[PDB]
Amino acid sequence: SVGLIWAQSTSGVIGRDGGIPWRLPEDLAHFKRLTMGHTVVMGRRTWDSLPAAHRPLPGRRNVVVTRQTGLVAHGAQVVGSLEQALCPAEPDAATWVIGGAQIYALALPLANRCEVTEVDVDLPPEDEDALAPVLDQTWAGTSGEWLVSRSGLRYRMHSYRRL
Ligand SMILES: NC(=O)c1ccc[n+]([C@@H]2O[C@H](COP(=O)([O-])OP(=O)(O)OC[C@H]3O[C@@H](n4cnc5c(N)ncnc54)[C@H](OP(=O)(O)O)[C@@H]3O)[C@@H](O)[C@H]2O)c1
Ligand SMILES: Nc1nc(N)c2c(n1)CN(C(=O)COc1ccccc1N1CCC(C(=O)O)CC1)C2
Repeated sequence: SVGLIWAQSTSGVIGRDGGIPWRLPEDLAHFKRLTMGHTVVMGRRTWDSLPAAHRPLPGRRNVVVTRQTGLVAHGAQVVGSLEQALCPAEPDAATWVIGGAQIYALALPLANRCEVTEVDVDLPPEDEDALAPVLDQTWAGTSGEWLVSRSGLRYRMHSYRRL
C-alpha cells in the first residue's frame, strides 16, 4: 500500500530553488505526524534539499532513489529505482512517497492514496519549478475546510483514494 504526500500551491508548484517557496508550519507538522514511524521514499534531489537537522528524517526509514551507483546517503538506504524502493527486504505496513516531482510521477501509477495540502499562495510558476502530479478521473477525494495558518496563508487538506 503506497501513498503519496505533498504540499502544492493552488497553481501546482511544489518546489523552487531547491526548497519549498512558502512557509506553512501547520503543514510541516501534519507531514511529520502522518509519516512518523513509516518508510519515506524520496528522489535524490529531495534528499539533497533536506536541511541538516532533517537529513535523514528522524524516526522514519529513509529510502533515496538515484541512478548513481555508489551514492552513499548517510542515514538512508540507497536504491536504484522506485520499484526497488517498494520491494524492501523488510516490509513496512505503510510506505509514503514524499517527492519530489520526478518521483511522484513514477509513483502515482503504483499508489492508492494521495494526501495533498493545497496552499493559497500566489506563485506564478517559473521555468525551473518542480510541479505537482495531476490526479485524473481514476482518483476521487474529500476536502477539509479552508484554514488560515498562524503565518497568514490559506490552506486546506485533501485526501484522495484510487477508485
Ligand atoms: N512541496 C512538497 O510537498 C515537496 C515535496 C518533496 C520535494 N519538494 C521539492 O521538490 C524539489 C525536488 O524535486 P525534483 O523533481 O527536482 O527531484 P526528485 O524527484 O526529488 O529527485 C530527482 C532525482 O531522482 C532520481 N531518479 C529519477 N527518476 C529515477 C529513476 N527512474 N530511477 C532512478 N532514479 C531516478 C534522480 O537521481 P540522480 O540524479 O541521483 O540519478 C533524479 O535526479 C525541491 O525543490 C524540493 O524542495 C517539495
Ligand atoms: N512531502 C511533503 N508533504 C508535505 N505536506 C510537506 C512536506 N513535504 C514538507 N512540508 C513543509 O511544510 C515544509 O517542510 C520543511 C521546509 C523547510 C525546511 C524543513 C522542512 N521540514 C522540517 C521537518 C521535516 C520532518 O521531520 O518531517 C520535514 C521537512 C509539508
